[PDB]
Amino acid sequence: IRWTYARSANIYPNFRPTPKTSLLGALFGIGPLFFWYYVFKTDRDKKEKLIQEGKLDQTFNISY
Amino acid sequence: TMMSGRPGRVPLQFLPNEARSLPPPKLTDPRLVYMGFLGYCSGLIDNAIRRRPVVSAGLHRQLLYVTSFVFFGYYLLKRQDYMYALRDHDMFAYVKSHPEDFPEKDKKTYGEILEEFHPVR
Amino acid sequence: MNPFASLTLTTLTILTIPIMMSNSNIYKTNLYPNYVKTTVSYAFTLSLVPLLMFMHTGQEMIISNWHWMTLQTVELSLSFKMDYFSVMFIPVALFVTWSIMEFSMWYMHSDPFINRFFKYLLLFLITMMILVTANNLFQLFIGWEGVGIMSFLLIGWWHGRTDANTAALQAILYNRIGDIGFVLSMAWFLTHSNAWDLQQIFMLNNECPNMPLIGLLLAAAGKSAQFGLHPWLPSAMEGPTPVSALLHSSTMVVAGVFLLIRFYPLMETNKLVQTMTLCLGAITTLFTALCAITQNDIKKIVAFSTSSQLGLMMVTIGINQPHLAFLHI
Amino acid sequence: MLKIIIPTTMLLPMTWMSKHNMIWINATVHSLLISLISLSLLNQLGENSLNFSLTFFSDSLSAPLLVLTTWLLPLMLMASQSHLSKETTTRKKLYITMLILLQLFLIMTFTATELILFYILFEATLVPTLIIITRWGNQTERLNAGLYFLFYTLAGSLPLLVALVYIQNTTGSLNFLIIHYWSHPLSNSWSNIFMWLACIMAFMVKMPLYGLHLWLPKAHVEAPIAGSMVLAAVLLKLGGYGMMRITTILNPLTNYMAYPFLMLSMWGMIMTSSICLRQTDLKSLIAYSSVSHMALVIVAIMIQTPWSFMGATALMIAHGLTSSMLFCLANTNYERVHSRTMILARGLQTLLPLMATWWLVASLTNLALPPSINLIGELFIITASFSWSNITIILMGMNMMITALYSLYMLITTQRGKYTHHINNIKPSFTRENALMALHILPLLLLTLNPKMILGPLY
Amino acid sequence: NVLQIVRDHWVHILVPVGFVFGCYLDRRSDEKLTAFRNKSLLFKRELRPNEEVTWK
Amino acid sequence: HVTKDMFPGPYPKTPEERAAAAKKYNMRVEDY
Amino acid sequence: IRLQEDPDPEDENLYEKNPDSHGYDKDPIVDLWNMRVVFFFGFSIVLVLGSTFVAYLPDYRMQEWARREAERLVKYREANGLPLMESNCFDPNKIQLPEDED
Amino acid sequence: DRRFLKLMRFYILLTGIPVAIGITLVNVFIGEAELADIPEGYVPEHWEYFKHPISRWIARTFY
Amino acid sequence: PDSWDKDVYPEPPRRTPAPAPQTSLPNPVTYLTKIFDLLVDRPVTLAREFIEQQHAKNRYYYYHREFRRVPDITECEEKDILCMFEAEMQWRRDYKVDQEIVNIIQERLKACQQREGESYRQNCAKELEQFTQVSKAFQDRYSDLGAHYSARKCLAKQKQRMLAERKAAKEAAAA
Ligand SMILES: CCCCCCCCCCCCCCCCC[C@@H](O)O[C@H](CO[C@H](O)CCCCCCCCCCCCCCC)COP(=O)(O)OCC[N+](C)(C)C
Ligand SMILES: CCCCCCCCCCCCCCCCC[C@@H](O)O[C@H](CO[C@H](O)CCCCCCCCCCCCCCC)COP(=O)(O)OCC[N+](C)(C)C
Ligand SMILES: CCCCCCCCCCCCCCCCC[C@@H](O)O[C@H](CO[C@H](O)CCCCCCCCCCCCCCC)COP(=O)(O)OCC[N+](C)(C)C
Ligand SMILES: CCCCCCCC/C=C\CCCCCCCC(=O)O[C@H](COC(=O)CCCCCCC/C=C/CCCCCCCC)COP(=O)(O)OCCN
Repeated sequence: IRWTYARSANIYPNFRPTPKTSLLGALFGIGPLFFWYYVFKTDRDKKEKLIQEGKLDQTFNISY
Repeated sequence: TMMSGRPGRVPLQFLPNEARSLPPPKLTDPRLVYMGFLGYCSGLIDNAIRRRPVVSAGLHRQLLYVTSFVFFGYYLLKRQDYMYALRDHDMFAYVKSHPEDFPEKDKKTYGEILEEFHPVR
Repeated sequence: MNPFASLTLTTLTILTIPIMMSNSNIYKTNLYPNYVKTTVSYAFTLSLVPLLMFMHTGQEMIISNWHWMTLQTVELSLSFKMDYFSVMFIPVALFVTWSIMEFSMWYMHSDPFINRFFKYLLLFLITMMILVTANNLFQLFIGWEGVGIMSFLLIGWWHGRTDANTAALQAILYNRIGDIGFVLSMAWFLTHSNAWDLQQIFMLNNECPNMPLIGLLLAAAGKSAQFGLHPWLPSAMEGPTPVSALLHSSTMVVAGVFLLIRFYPLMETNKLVQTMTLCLGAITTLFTALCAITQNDIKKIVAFSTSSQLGLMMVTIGINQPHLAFLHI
Repeated sequence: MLKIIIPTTMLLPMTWMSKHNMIWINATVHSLLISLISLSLLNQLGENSLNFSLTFFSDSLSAPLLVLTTWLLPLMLMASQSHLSKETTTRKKLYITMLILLQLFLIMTFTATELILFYILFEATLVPTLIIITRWGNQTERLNAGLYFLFYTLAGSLPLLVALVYIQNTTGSLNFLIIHYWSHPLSNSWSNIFMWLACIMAFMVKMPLYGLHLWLPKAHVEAPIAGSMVLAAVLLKLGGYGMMRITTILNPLTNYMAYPFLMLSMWGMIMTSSICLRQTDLKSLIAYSSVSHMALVIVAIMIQTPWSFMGATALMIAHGLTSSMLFCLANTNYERVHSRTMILARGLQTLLPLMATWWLVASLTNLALPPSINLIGELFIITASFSWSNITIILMGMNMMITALYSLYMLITTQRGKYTHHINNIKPSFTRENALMALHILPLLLLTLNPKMILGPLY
Repeated sequence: NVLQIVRDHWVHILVPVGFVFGCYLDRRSDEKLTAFRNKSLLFKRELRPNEEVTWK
Repeated sequence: HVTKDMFPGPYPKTPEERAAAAKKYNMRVEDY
Repeated sequence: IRLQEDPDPEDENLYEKNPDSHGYDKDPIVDLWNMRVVFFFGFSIVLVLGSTFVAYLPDYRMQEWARREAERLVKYREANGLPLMESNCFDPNKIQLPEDED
Repeated sequence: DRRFLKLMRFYILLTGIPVAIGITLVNVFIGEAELADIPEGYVPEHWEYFKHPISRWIARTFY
Repeated sequence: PDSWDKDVYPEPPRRTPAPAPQTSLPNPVTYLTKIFDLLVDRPVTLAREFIEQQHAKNRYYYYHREFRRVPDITECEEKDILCMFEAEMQWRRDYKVDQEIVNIIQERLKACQQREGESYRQNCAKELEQFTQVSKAFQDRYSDLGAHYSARKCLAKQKQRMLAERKAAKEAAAA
């Protein structure tokens, strides 16, 4: 019971905002989101540009 | 809307004479049934508060609650219908009296109208 | 008329009857293992006939009996392909399963839940049959997941043993890593060729690009225990000896090589994927042979031998000889 | 539709005038009878809809959810029959009244041809749930959970009311048919961006989206069993249903306003799947699994392609049934163990074999095994997202692998291994629990035979 | 026993009565939307010799 | 049936507090 | 003692006082009948009759009708040499395009 | 567990067996309406556009 | 069989070789086929004849529903909701018919590919050409419309394509 309480319900009351905690939170909670956004935005921009130029060969792509 | 200053209004009349020109609500109106249901709920709550058998404590009291609620609901529905009829009548009269402010739209067909197309990709 | 279709469906159907009877009274007696063994033997001797007819004439056939569902312009139906590969691999698998079941009737006589063991073996056989005879990618995926789930259930046969559960979870992990590539290939094929059926896929893809073939190769590597994802096959020996003799030796582990064989019309058109699969086969066969040189557990040695043979047939696929790989299977 | 709404209303006087020892029997029988009546709605046509009247209409999106809602109530009664044994007659009748009111509100919500009526019932579905969570809850954290569940929902849904009345003022009607037929493009402006955010956030908070999911583990853990199943099965689908109904007027703004939510969902599916691996609680693990699946549904809806919508509907129904089954099994374990901890009771398969079979089947269905409708919806969404961008396959495959891992971890920790020695009150499983599991699982394996009934209007 | 089980089983008739009432209400509500019966540009049909309305 | 003291508490700078916690977790003071 | 409280009662086993307990109710007759009605209305009535009803639902989605219409259209267009499917959904003559003159 | 399995099987069969027998009889004796052109001057009922007799009965009775 | 029209689903004359036994060793295929016929096909044929003669004693018909043509969205007013509704339903029906046409072409392609064996790359060129043409037409018609497709959106797509092609043609002619 003590282990479960320590793992689950005792994390926030002992939490303090420190440079290490703040930096880790910002990184691990923001960096992946913007990384994936940049990757997908670049891929979709490239695909849309190829579509506008018409050099994509979208034949038989009926289902979408 | 502010129909308080509408000309020719009797200051303290619940139902003007002209309101008799409209069809009265049917006695089986769903809203009247809802007022009856509200009366029955009030009767049940009254029985519950007094610590009495809720379903079957006072049949006369529950009947009186239902009847009073139905009566007031009927008259309230008549007044509501009259007020809405007045609003529509004023709307139509004003739109007829001011043709300049409500011009007839030049009817158009979808064939000669260009709507931009945004593909989903 | 043309008993080919009738018998090729009847073998797969008769393999299912004991599963239906598993809720009957015979399941509660000691007659169940003999019942299952006799059923498998009869299925083998019945499926032996389409092999003879194919040998005599060269009969090939696809059966699309039940139309499952239509998604706009795509149709999914329960389609069975009965080409050379299927009609040749049905009797071999049934024969091996018959021998393994007869062996298990002696090896596992002291197990209280022997009937459940035979039922699990039959379920695995049915799922492998579905995988082999599948005609569209969805049915192939059904068989692909069913054999993996049966392997998970049979590796951890002894629930008390922790190593059994560890090995089962490890096998599931590696098979899901392969399923990632399998699903990639399925999605690419549907979104580009507009069909999961093998016929339309073969026709519409004269020059198959790199992505679907790399996905198929990843799935084959995952399920055939190639160098990147090899350890699950040697670790899968925590199960009973008949299971490792039937599943993780000769029938279930050749599923990836069989998948690569099935898509050989697309493999030939690409040169990079052939090189990659040849390299994968070479490295994995050398690595597992080298590991097996100094092993001391007999089952471990034979498992590494199986992995080496799997790598050898992957190499055979690499040099563009799929039929030779099927013969070696 | 009134042939469905009226009997649900009559369930209340039926319950309140029943004998003290026959409420459960009557409620279960008449709830099952109501479900049979609801089956008729499933026969949709390729044309517009079943426009019953000016107030209620049924589509092929509303039909599966309505059938599931009507089917869930008997299961909720059978689940609640256990822990309400020592409860007074009045409180048991109040509990059944709350369940019936919840079903009635959901039934009126799912058709709701007008958007303001839809919103009114969509928020009305919040009172009986809060009462159930905060009244018949065991732990002392049920109060905080109820507060979180109320406020997270209401803060998101309050701007939706303003957006709806504004739309009515400009467009002139909120009837969904008129809204669909007279739809016009939304220009790229700050005002239109904020209208989009107001109309979307109210449904994204309830789904829930990653980053706003903090209320869901609390509400699912502290609630009783019936509240847990009604939250995981039907109440989560309200957000997705509303989003698929309301995205008809947000084009073409969505084409670039979906990026933050798409990224959040496609990363939160991985985050919550990973969270499930390191969990000391069963109900929390199931709640996080529900969050992952709903994030996938969010991605599907935001992609806005026919395959996306079909997969979203299939996944909605499948996840509802699977999560309800998993919560049932966890509750049956907790009733004997009285602890609610994953590693406290182990090796239960040696003692309860049939419950081990039910655990295996539920885990396999949650694992998205073919040809179950779980994998049908999963695969449809995967193909649609692959068409959207070829790189999504990495995230989706990672999610699939982690899902398999935590599902089999849940199965192995509680079923396999050596039994715990100091527990000697593991009585044989009753017929009620076995029947509950069977009635949970059989509809899934039956719906896998006729997928077109749950594939939505874009089939 | 007649007139004894009624005092205990009279509650069972409530739900089916509600269902029948709902069906009747649905038909009555449908009776108010006949403004286009047999006037649709697609299903415009000449009436049968012994037919008064296309649908009820 | 567990008292408030048994439950986990915030990190304690003082030795007396440290001793109380070590005794709570059923381990030696210098082993904690 | 902080307050007067009943001791926490121990869980009551439904099997100890009544084998064949079905896990429904402590009154054996009501319990048995609850099991009977649950099994009859769940499995027998809904799960089977409703499944058959859904299986045999009339084709209102018009799948066979669409197949027949497509068959007739394909036959007519193949017989007369028409190019099957038409690129323009709506005929050009009906549509009016605003002139640019730019 | 065995008792539960027996009860579930008994009830499922108790309803399914009459259903299966009736389905077989209807299929073998009445089923499979054939498709014919609409006679001139005759308008069919809404339930005459379906093939299987059970589907026609359902359409006539309920919808 | 006459259940399906032969013109819509064409089939080659399927010529087959004749038995030319080189040796006197009796092949097991013929014996197995004979016994299979004897104890499988005969009982099945008798059962089917009984069922068919039972069906013939009670014969009734079902008809194919014919739909009138209604004005399209091109000749529909701006806010006339009734004409918009009729045109939208007609467009949905045409969409379903087009989908089934594409399904028919795909079925023919798959059947030809499987039938032709190892020379499928050559002997089914016509089927591939037909599928290419039909697929291009369908993609031009209905692709990229979105999940909330409607007749107005398809008409707008057609108008945009017509503007693009008219501008291209004018530029080419004026060059
Ligand atoms: C061999 C046969 C195999 C197939 C068997 C299939 C049996 C299906 C039975 C299940 C039916 C599901 C319920 C369907 C309800 C939806 C339809 C319902 O709302 O219709 C109502 C009618 O419902 C029926 O009158 C009552 C059916 C209720 C009972 C169904 C049978 C099973 C009931 C079992 C109850 C418990 C049995 C006893 C247990 C002890 C109102 O119709 P209405 O809107 O006016 O129709 C207008 C069109 N008209 C004019 C052409 C008619
Ligand atoms: C935390 C858990 C999840 C909660 C919900 C998260 C989702 C909310 C995020 C909001 C989505 C996007 C908001 C705005 C999108 C418009 C695009 C804009 O941001 O990009 C540039 C806009 O430039 C700048 O971004 C201006 C806005 C800067 C101020 C906004 C605050 C940014 C950081 C605040 C984050 C706080 C979010 C959570 C609040 C509680 C483009 O410049 P420009 O092309 O010229 O203008 C485009 C718009 N036009 C065409 C109509 C004119
Ligand atoms: C215990 C050991 C095993 C014993 C059992 C042995 C027997 C084996 C049988 C088990 C599975 C074998 C597969 C056999 C399948 C044959 C039946 C199948 O073909 O019928 C399906 C039909 O089944 C139904 O469609 C599926 C059931 C409907 C689902 C509703 C669930 C029931 C309601 C409960 C509440 C639902 C909650 C969730 C709401 C969404 C498919 O229909 P379809 O091929 O097209 O054509 C039907 C006939 N037509 C041509 C006239 C139209
Ligand atoms: C779980 C917690 C979630 C909290 C959600 C809260 C954020 C919801 C999004 C914003 C809500 C307010 C939007 C307003 C409602 C829409 C009404 C509308 O669209 O009308 C606009 C009006 O637009 C506005 O007034 C918007 C003002 C916003 C003020 C309140 C700010 C609230 C916080 C803003 C940032 C939040 C955005 C991200 C929230 C993420 C979740 C935390 C048009 O203006 P007109 O008068 O017609 O001009 C036409 C002539 N040119």
